[PDB]
Amino acid sequence: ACLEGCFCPPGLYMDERGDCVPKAQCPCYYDGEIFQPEDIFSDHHTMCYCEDGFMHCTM
Amino acid sequence: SGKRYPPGTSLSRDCNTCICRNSQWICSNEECPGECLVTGQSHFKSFDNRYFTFSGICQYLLARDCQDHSFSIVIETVQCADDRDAVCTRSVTVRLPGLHNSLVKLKHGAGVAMDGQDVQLPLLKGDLRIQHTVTASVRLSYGEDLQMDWDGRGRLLVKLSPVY
Amino acid sequence: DRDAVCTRSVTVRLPGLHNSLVKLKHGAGVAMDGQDVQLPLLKGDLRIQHTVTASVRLSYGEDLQMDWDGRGRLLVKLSPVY
Amino acid sequence: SLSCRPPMVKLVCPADNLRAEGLECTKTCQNYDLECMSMGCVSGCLCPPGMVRHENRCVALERCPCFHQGKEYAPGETVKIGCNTCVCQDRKWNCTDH
Amino acid sequence: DQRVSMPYASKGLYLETEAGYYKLSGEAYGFVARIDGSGNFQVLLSDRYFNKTCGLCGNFNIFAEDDFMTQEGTLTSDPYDF
Ligand SMILES: *[C@@H]1O[C@H](CO)[C@@H](O)[C@H](O)[C@H]1NC(C)=O
Ligand SMILES: *[C@@H]1O[C@H](CO)[C@@H](O)[C@H](O)[C@H]1NC(C)=O
Ligand SMILES: [Ca+2]
Repeated sequence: ACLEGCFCPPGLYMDERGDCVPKAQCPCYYDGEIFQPEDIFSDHHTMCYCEDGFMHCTM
Repeated sequence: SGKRYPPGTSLSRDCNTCICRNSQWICSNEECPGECLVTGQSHFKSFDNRYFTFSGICQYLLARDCQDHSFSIVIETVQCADDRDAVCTRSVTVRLPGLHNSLVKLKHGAGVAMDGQDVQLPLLKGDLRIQHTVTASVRLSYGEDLQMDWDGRGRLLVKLSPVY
Repeated sequence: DRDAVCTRSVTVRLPGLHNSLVKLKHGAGVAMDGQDVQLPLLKGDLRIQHTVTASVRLSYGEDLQMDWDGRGRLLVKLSPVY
Repeated sequence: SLSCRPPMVKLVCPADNLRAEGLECTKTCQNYDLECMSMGCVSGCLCPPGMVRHENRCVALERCPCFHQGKEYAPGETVKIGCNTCVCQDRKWNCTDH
Repeated sequence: DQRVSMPYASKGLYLETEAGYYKLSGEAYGFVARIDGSGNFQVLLSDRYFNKTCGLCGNFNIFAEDDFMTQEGTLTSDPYDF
């Protein structure tokens, strides 16, 4: 619904530490694991990175 | 170490003490705890103060009690950058057969997950305590003969007392 | 006063999953079977997550909701199947 | 689908036992003495309890070789490290104390 | 960091100008680079590096479809993340 509470402006998104930040340093939550805004990351076969909040995986 | 001390003094290493008598330090040989250290990309330190490097990508066994089976630790390495010579630690898995045969897991953040369930810290069960240290790093403490450190960005440690 | 009797905690019980026992504590905290838990908690059916980051919300299936029992403002949503 | 080969039999995760150590904990000759993690099994086909995998071949007996310098050694074969001989009786190398 | 003049010939790399356009020859090491007036890099490279030199100009093999093999080694369909 259209709820009531404490938000921050649309350019800013909420971070875990109470502050809210733009989507540049908004971490990724792949498989529960909290990855930093720039984390290149790969097993042998898969290839994944965190750009701006989303986790871009490939194969 | 290139400096003079009078006789009768007692300087102490971290391990034990030594006293000067007739230009000859007398020293005890009582054991003192070890520290296996993972850090950086792939840089290990053994308990016996050996240093080396092994950039493999699998689930490797870091440590284990091997005459009885009080515990077992399992590192999990992954490539960690564009280069091939960059293999950092993502997670570590601890296993305590003394309590439920449970399975603790230290995740890539400061997070912990017992048996799939995420957990708020502290976690006083009977033996093992898990709590933050600076509020930016987890610390497991099973009994009085085992410690750990944060495996978020890959700086695992251990403290094994001389009973092992 | 004696005419002041507030709610401290509420205990939920789901026989459909393990015969577990959820507990909403006097903060915004939750405790499944003695174990404190970080939110969210996607198990199969029940989801527990914050709402404004100051209030918990249980959601078992599509026929049950809850609300925060920190300072005592419990709610429920029961769909007409009950 | 693929009906797996005769020498091994398919497994199924039971819904009751959390200890569904099936396909994920595939015991080869390296990781037999080693203890493995497992969440649940998979829809794979695993060797019987009395044998293990060995380079795309489920070697039956527990006679599989004893590695050193990443090279095969059949049981009974010896190696000379220093002034000592050392033989693999069962699966671990058996050296001399000279 | 020290700006040098031109031509220049140190360490077996003759840094000349040919046809009004700048050249960097490395025949001992097996390459000839150059740039034009507008700015158009070019790299002539020997057959000694066949199915080798992997980089932003791809491997020197016969095929033309497999020559996005990343620094890990991964045939990627995208010409951009490569
Ligand atoms: C070697 O083999 C013998 C066989 O009886 C065994 O008793 C012994 O423990 C083994 N270890 C060594 C290296 O002696
Ligand atoms: C390139 O290298 C691969 C691997 O060594 C080899 O199989 C292949 O024959 C070489 N040349 C071609 C034609 O791809
Ligand atoms: Ca090509």
